[PDB]
Amino acid sequence: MNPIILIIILMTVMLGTIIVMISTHWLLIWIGFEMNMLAIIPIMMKKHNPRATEASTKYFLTQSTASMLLMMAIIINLMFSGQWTVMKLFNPMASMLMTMALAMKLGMAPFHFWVPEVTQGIPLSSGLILLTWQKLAPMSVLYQILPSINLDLILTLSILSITIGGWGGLNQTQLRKIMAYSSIAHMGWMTAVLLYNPTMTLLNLIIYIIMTSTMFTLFMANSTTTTLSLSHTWNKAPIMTILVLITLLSMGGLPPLSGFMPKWMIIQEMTKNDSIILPTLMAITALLNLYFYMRLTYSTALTMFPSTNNMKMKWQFPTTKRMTLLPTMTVLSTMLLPLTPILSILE
Amino acid sequence: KFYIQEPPHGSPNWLKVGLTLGTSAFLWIYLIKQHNEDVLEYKRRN
Amino acid sequence: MMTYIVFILSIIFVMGFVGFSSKPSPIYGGLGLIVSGGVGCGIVLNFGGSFLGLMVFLIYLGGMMVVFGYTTAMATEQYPEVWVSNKVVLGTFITGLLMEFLMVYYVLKDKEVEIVFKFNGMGDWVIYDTGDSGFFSEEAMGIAALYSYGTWLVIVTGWSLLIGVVVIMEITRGN
Amino acid sequence: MTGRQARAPLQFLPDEARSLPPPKLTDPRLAYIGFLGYCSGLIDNAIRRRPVLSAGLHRQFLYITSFVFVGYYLLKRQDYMYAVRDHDMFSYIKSHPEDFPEKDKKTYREVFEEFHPVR
Amino acid sequence: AKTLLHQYWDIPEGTECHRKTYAATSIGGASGLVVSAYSVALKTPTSFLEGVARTGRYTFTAAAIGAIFGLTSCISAQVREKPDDPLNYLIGGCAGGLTLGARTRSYGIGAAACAYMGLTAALVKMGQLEGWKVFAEPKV
Amino acid sequence: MNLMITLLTNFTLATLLVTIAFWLPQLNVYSEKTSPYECGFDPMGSARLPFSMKFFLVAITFLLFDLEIALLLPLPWASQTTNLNTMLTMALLLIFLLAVSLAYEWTQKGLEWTE
Amino acid sequence: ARQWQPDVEWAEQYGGAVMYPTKETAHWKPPPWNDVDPPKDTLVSNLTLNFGPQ
Amino acid sequence: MSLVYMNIMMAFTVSLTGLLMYRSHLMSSLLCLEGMMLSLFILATLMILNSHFTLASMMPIILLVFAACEAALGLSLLVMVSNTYGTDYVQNLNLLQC
Repeated sequence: MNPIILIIILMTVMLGTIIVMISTHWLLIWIGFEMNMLAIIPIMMKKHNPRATEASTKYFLTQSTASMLLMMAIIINLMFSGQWTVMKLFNPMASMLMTMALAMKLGMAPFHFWVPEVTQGIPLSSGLILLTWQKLAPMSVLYQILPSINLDLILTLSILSITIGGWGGLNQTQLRKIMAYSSIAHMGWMTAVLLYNPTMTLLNLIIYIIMTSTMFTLFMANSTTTTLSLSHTWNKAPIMTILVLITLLSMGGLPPLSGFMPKWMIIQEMTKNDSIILPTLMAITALLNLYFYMRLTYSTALTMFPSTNNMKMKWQFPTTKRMTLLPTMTVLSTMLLPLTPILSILE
Repeated sequence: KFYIQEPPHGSPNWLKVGLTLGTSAFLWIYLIKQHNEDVLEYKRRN
Repeated sequence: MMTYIVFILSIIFVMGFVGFSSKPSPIYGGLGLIVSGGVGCGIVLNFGGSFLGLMVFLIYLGGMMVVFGYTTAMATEQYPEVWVSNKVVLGTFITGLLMEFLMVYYVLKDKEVEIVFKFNGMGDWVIYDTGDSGFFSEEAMGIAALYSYGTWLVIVTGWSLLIGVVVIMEITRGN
Repeated sequence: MTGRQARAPLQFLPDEARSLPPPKLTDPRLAYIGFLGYCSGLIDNAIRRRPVLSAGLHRQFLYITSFVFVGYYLLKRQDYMYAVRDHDMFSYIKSHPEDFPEKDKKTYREVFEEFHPVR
Repeated sequence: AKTLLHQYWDIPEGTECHRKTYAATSIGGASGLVVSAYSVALKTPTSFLEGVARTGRYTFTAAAIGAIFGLTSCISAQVREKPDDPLNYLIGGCAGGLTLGARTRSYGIGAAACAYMGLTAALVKMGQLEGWKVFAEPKV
Repeated sequence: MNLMITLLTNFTLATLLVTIAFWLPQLNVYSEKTSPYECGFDPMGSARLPFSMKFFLVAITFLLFDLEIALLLPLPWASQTTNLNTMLTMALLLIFLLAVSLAYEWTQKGLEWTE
Repeated sequence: ARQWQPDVEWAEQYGGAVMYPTKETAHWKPPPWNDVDPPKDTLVSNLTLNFGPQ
Repeated sequence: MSLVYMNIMMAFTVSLTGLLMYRSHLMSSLLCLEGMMLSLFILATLMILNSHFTLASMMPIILLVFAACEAALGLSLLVMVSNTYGTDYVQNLNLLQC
C-alpha cells in the first residue's frame, strides 16, 4: 500500500471512466468497463479478513459476467448493421441484452443481490469510490444509446428497483445496507427518466453523488457501523448531529431542503407526458424509502441514547481526522433549493 | 504558558494564508476584469 | 461427397464444449475444453483465417495449463466426478447432447429453425470470397494495422496489462 | 434537446454568448451564492472546534470568492442556454406558418358556455 | 404475454363467457408460475418433491384467484349488463381477496386482500374504460 | 483436411499400438497388480488429496506474459508500413512496458518466494 | 430531569443483527467490530509420503 | 446466414447457463467463463472474416487478451479464497450475509 501505487490505481480508475466518456468505438467502452473493474478490486481487500475476500469474489463474478454479456450485445450488433459508432442500435434483441448487462452492472432489483453484500464488509473509502465511479460510468453509456431502447425494460427495472430499494431498507440495522438500498432507490429514479429527458437523469446523478459524498464523509468522521455508534457521536460532538439531521432529510428529499430538486423536476419533465399514474406510484414509493432515514435520525440526535464512558477520555482529543471535503459539499447539497434554473448548467 | 509538550497549531503558518489570499485577490482581479470585458463586449456587438 | 464440413466441425465443437460447460471435475472439463479449442481452431482455419486460430489455440491452451495447476492445487475430492458418475451431471450431459442432435435434425431434414432468428439452413460455402485478388492474405495486413494506425489502442492495452500485473502482485501480497 | 454546437462540446461559452447581457452586479442569485459561501465558511469553522466568525476570515474570503466565481460562470451558461432555446423556438415558429394555426379568438357576445349552476 | 392479455381485453363486454374465465385462469396461472419459480429458486426446498408441492400450492391458489375472479366478472356482467361502471370488477376484486383468505384460512389478511384487490381491479377497469395509456406516450 | 487425413492415419497407428499392447501377446491374471505403488507401503487415502503449491505469482505471471507474447507476435507483418517511426515508438513502448512490469515484480521480490 | 429518555430496552431493539426477527433469526449472528473473525482453524495441514526402501 | 453463426450462439447460451448455475466449484465457474470467452471470440472472428472488415481486426486479439487477464484476476481471487479456507464450495461462502 505505497501511496504511489494507490495514486496509480486511482489514476487508472480515472482513465477507465474517461475512456468510457471519450470513445465512440464500442470495444473501447467495453475495455473501459473492464479496466474500471480491474482497478476497483484492490481498492478493496486492504483488510485481511475473508469478509473482503468473499465480497470481492461476489463482485468479481457478477461484474465480469455482466461485461461478457455486454460483449455479446455488441457482437450481435455487428452481426447486424456493421458499425463501430456509439449510436442508435438496430436490434431489439441486442438492446435488450445490453440494457440487461448494464442492469447487472449498475444494479437493478433482480440484479442487486451483490450490492448489500459488497458494501457490507469493505472499508469506507472503497465503498465511496466504487459508488461514485461505478454509478457514474454506465449512465454515460445509457445517455449515449437512449433512443433505441425498448421502453418496458427500463421502465420495469426502474419501478422494481424503486420498490425493492424501498422495501428492503426497512430492516437493516447496519449502516452500509441502508446506504446500499438508498443507492438502489436513487438509481431507480435515475433510470426512470432516461427515455424522456436525460438532463434530469444526469442532474439526479450529480446530486446523488454529492449526497453520497457527504454521507460517506460523515461516516469517515467516526468509525461507525451501527446506530449505537451514531448515538455515541451525538454524545461526543454536537455539529455532527445536526449535519446528520439535514443530510438524512435531504436524502429523503423534502421541499425546503435540496433533495427535492431532483424529484420535482423529474415529475415536471415526466408529467409533461401523459404518464401520471405511474409517476405518482413512483413518488408514493419515494415516500416509502424514507422511514429508515427517519429511524436513523431518531437514533442519532432526535433522541438521546445512553453512551458508554471513556467518552470522558475522548473529550480531550478532538476529531483531528482528514476530511475529503465536508462543508462545501454539505451546503452545496443542502441549501440548493432556489437554484432550479441551474438545471440548464448541465445542458 | 499552560500547555504541555505540543502546540499542534496556535502559531499559524506563514505560507498557506499568504498563498490563499494571493490567489484569492488574483481571482477577484480577474473576475472584475471579466465583467468589464463582458460589458464592453455586449456594447461592442450592439 | 461431404460438403458441410465447417458445420460438422461446429457440431463437434458444440458437443465437446457443452460437455465442458456441464461442469464435471475440471480435469475432464479441461479435456473437453482443449478438444473444443482445437476443433474451433480448425473451424476458423478452414474458414479463411490464417494464423489467428492457431495463435488463440496456443494462448487459450496456456490459460488452461495454469487452470489445471490450480485445480490440482485446490479443488480435490475423495473421488472426483466424471460425466458418468453422478445423476445430475449425466442428466445435463444427455440433455445438452439431445438439444444438439435435435438441432442437427431440424437443420438437416427440415427447412427452418427460428429460435431467435430465421436461420437459413443450408451449406456454408455461401457466403464466401468470390475469388478476389488478395496477393497479401487479408488478415495478415488486418493484424498488421495494429502497429501502424493503432496508436491509442495498444497504449491502453499495455497500460491495463501493467496494472493487471501489479494488481495480482498486491492481492497476493496483502496477507 | 441536443446540440446546436455538438461540434465543440466542451465549449462552455461559445462565440454566440457574446451578444446577451452578462450577469450584473448585486443580482439576487449571486448574492445568495455569496451568502451560501459565508454560511459554508461558518460551518467549516464550526467543524474543526475553532470559534465561529473567528480565525477563519481568510477562509471566509476564499470560500466566498470561489463560490461567486463559479456562480458567475454558471449564470452566464444559464443565460446562454435560455437564449439559444428561445431563438431556436422562434426560428421554428417563423419556419412553418400553416402548421401552427392562429385561432379566431372570438368575443363573448356569441361564444356560448354551458353554465350548470350551484344552488 | 401482451398477446394473451390483449386477448383478455379484446373479449367484448359483450359476453363470450367461460372464455373470458379461461383467459383469466391463464393469467392467474402464469402469475403463479412466476411467483413459484422465484420462491423455489430462493429457498432450496429440500427436496425436489417438496418444491413441486410448493409450486403446486402457489399456482393452485393463483389459478383459484383467476377462476373465481372470472366467474364473478361474468356473473356481474350478465346480471346487471352495464360495462360502464367498475362496480362489477370491484365485487370481483373483493371476491378474489376473500377467496385468497379462504385458501390461507386467515380472516384479517383476507379482508385486507378484499379491500386492496377490489380497489385495484376497479381502478384497472376505470382507467381502461376511461382510456389511460400502457405506461408511456412514449413521445413528448 | 490433408492434415486431418494425416491425423486420422496416426490415430489408426495409435489404435493398432493399443490393440497390439492389450489383446494379442498373452494373458492378464489380476488381483494385486491393480494396487497403487509408492515405495512398498500402501499410502493413506489415495492421491487426489489436497496438495498445496509453492508458486502463486509465477503461474499468473506466465499467463500475463503469454498474453503479451500474443500482442508482440505481429511484429513481422508490422515491419512493412509507411509510418515507420510510429511503429518503432509503439513497439519500443510495448517491450519497455513489459520489462518495467518484469523488473517491478523482480525488485518487489515477487519471485523471491517458492518460485 | 422528568424529560423522558429512551432506554436499554430501546437500545436492544435498535441493536443486534436485524430489526424484525423471524423464526430464522438465530442464524443471523451479531457481526464483529473489527470485521475480522479471529478463530478459524480446520487443520488443512501437511500431507504424507513414504519415500521408502528400494 | 451461414449456419455456423447459429451454432456458436447455441454454444454461447449453453456456456452462459453453465456459468450461471453451478454446483460447488469456483474453479469450474472460472473455467466456463473462459470457455464462453472463447465462444464469443470465434463468433466475432467469423463475423469479421465474412465482412472482409480488415481495418479494425483488432477485435479478436484485444478482446481475448483483456478477457484472459480478467481470468487471471479471477485465479488470484480464487487463490485468496482457498488460502482462507480448506474447502471452497458454496459452503464457506455463507458469511457476510445478505
